[PDB]
Amino acid sequence: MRVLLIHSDYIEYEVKDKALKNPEPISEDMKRGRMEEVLVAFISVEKVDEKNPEEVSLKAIEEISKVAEQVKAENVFVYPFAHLSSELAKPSVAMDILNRVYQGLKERGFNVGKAPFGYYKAFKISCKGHPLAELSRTIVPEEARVE
Amino acid sequence: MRVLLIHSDYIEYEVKDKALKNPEPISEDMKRGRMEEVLVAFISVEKVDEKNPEEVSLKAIEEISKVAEQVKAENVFVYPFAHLSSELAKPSVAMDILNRVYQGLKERGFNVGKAPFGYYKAFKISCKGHPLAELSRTIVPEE
Ligand SMILES: Nc1ncnc2c1ncn2[C@@H]1O[C@H](CO)[C@@H](NC(=O)[C@@H](N)CO)[C@H]1O
Ligand SMILES: Nc1ncnc2c1ncn2[C@@H]1O[C@H](CO)[C@@H](NC(=O)[C@@H](N)CO)[C@H]1O
Repeated sequence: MRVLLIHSDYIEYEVKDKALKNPEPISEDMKRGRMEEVLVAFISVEKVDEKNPEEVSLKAIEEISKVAEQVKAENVFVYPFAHLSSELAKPSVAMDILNRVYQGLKERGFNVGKAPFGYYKAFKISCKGHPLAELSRTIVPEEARVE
Repeated sequence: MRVLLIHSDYIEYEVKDKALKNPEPISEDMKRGRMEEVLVAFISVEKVDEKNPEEVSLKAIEEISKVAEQVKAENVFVYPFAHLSSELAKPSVAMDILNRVYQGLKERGFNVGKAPFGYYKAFKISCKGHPLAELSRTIVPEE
């Protein structure tokens, strides 16, 4: 999994065309969204992640939480972004992992937002530009799955 | 080299603290800048690129210019973005390579901008959201 962390003043998105023949169904309310004073987590689910989906999600929740604490962000935005990697995991698995992370983050008590999976989206972001406002993490499975 | 191309309505940046002890010297005018209707090329130069700087540069110039043609973008902005890779090249080489890519695009007749190298920078961007508005490319030399 590849993760690009951007501490921003805001993040806005607007769903455009479907990128997958059949993407995650959503309502009018989800077409667009906006968060402020937020740590934006652009995430690319890689093939390897298919090995131990649960392991990776936990790892990412941990890594993402740590940066949030460091930069002191109470808001985190999970953003499906399939361009941080060129070895992508299949959609079904990707959407699942992305959901766990999101869920795991709310479990940590952060205010969390997200963009819908499987669409091309327009977006506007404003990175603060501090030493810690731009970070990356590569998280891969290191254990066998048990299911 | 890891390249992330974002066709945008605009791009804005403002140089903040230094990220290197010896960053690209700049003036006040360069401290900040803005381009509109532009293909932004976020680039992280990798250690492997060090093997053949010229080669990587050429391929990047052809890939970028190609996507520039596809989205009909006349403006291109070269934006140093280390965090696209975890195996970054030596600064001196990254700098030279970025300049090669800058000049190479400039040569093709595009209006090219280039953000300063070696600093932490705040920025604002607006991605159009079209099918080809977000693309990535990995470009390494032929070993
Ligand atoms: N491995 C993966 N990691 C993260 N996201 C993935 C994915 N595979 C599919 N997607 C989702 O499908 C859209 C088109 O690939 C993806 N959309 C995007 O990456 C938008 N930024 C395009 O504008 C995303 O919603
Ligand atoms: N291999 C490399 N590829 C691209 N850029 C590189 C580099 N090595 C050094 N830099 C420059 O130094 C700043 C801190 O690493 C980098 N700054 C940045 O990546 C900003 N986006 C931080 O806000 C960049 O200017």
